[PDB]
Amino acid sequence: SALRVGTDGIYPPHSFHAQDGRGELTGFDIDLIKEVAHRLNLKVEFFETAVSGLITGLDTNRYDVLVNVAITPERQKKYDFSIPYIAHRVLLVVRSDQQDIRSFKDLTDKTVAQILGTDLSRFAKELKSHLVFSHNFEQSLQLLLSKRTDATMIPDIPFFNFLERRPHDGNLFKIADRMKDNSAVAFMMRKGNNKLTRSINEILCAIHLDGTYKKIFDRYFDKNIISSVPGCSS
Amino acid sequence: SALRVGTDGIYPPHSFHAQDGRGELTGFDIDLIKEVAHRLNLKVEFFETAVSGLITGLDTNRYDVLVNVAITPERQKKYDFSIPYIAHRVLLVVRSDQQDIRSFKDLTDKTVAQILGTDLSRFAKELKSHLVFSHNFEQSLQLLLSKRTDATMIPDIPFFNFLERRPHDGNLFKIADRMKDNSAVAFMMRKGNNKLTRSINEILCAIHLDGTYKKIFDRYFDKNIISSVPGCSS
Ligand SMILES: O=c1[nH]c2ccccc2n1C1CCN(CCCC(c2ccc(F)cc2)c2ccc(F)cc2)CC1
Ligand SMILES: O=c1[nH]c2ccccc2n1C1CCN(CCCC(c2ccc(F)cc2)c2ccc(F)cc2)CC1
Repeated sequence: SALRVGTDGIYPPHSFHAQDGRGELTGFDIDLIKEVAHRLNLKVEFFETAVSGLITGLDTNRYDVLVNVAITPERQKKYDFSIPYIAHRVLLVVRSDQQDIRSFKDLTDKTVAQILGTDLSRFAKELKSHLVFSHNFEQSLQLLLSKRTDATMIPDIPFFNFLERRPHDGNLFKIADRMKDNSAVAFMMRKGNNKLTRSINEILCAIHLDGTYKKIFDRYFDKNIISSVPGCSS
Repeated sequence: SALRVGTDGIYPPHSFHAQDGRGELTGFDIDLIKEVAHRLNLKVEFFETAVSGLITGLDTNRYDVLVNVAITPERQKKYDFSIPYIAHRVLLVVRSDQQDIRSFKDLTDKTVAQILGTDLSRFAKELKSHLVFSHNFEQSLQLLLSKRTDATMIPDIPFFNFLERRPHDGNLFKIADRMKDNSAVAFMMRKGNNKLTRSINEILCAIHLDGTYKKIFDRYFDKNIISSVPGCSS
């Protein structure tokens, strides 16, 4: 009788460990679901797995929520999302020196860092890019920096997180494209968790209504740069 | 076998009638659910009632969807919302001449136009305001203009709609307060329509992904002034 939350804890600021990776699990999503869990009156047990096994871990019932999941028609068929609680916009980031990559269409025939088992990996593959698989967003970016790849497609959130922690690197990159729309991020439960979904929804609304959402989002993102979703009424 | 959508058709640009109130039902929400309906492969039958009976009409099974419903904890207990498809921010509007209404707390002991049977009506009443009940947002505004009331709390959407249709009337007001957050607006179905909800959700995602949402929202609101929700991925 706890909320079994899957993550991979190497993705600041969503889900990372304090004290330079050595301490307790922390992050925007983590504090949120933990916050969610407390009001729902439930202990939380985490399970850190690699992203490539994340959804697996949910089909295979080894936990009940995933966090930081982009809403997708594909997933919306097979799963239940909570209400969106944050949004990302997907950037095509390159080295500032970069020349010929001006849109996603241009990723064909260039070398790209994407995280194996992610839609952006499947995208980069579709475009007939040359994939170099990273184990999270820090490495995706470090690979771009190390000339090992020419580009990566990464959300705004991790990528501006990176410009914070490592600010001298905030000049060594550039955004050469973003997606037309931004994308909703929601918790993801197996289909049928109808009951648990709505509770999450109610508590998220409470968390919005009483200032909590604002404290939590404020602890992690720059309000001028990352997009929140709408709040609740009453 | 059709999607029974309740509305009140005197609320531009959400749900109004073409040709100055003489023609077919039209509006942002209306086109959307109609659009939703077509993809879900369903005719749509409308039912115009007054706002005060709207939720009644849904408890009483005389229709299956309400549109332009603000999410609230209260309603989220008793109903199913779709994913949010737009947001409003609630303005405290007064005559430009006004001086002493600087916040919601200041509505106590002044005379307010709100629409009977609405949360904002219940708000104005709680604050110990002096209520003068309007039929819709146009009259609530016209009552403010006619000195019959000192203020109204109204969403941004209707109120900027009004400044559009009637630009000669659009300098004679001012915003003396808005709420902390903006609020999510969603379709509202009876509890249990679990299946229909998710479908609406899938189609809303499709409607986002392929530019539809953008055409529809563009026909009705100013993108710089009204808030959209986040889009979908893929
Ligand atoms: O549809 C999309 N457009 C995208 C544009 C950019 C990046 C991903 C994008 N996706 C999805 C790609 C795969 N994914 C798997 C779930 C894990 C989720 C997560 C993250 C951290 C955590 F702790 C627990 C669960 C996650 C989110 C972003 C990721 F890059 C990788 C994995 C969800 C998002
Ligand atoms: O939560 C909120 N904040 C508010 C600020 C002002 C007034 C009401 C506000 N309510 C609720 C109050 C009552 N109500 C019942 C249905 C009317 C609904 C509607 C309108 C037109 C239509 F065609 C179908 C259904 C509606 C939705 C948004 C509005 F701005 C006004 C009325 C739902 C929204």
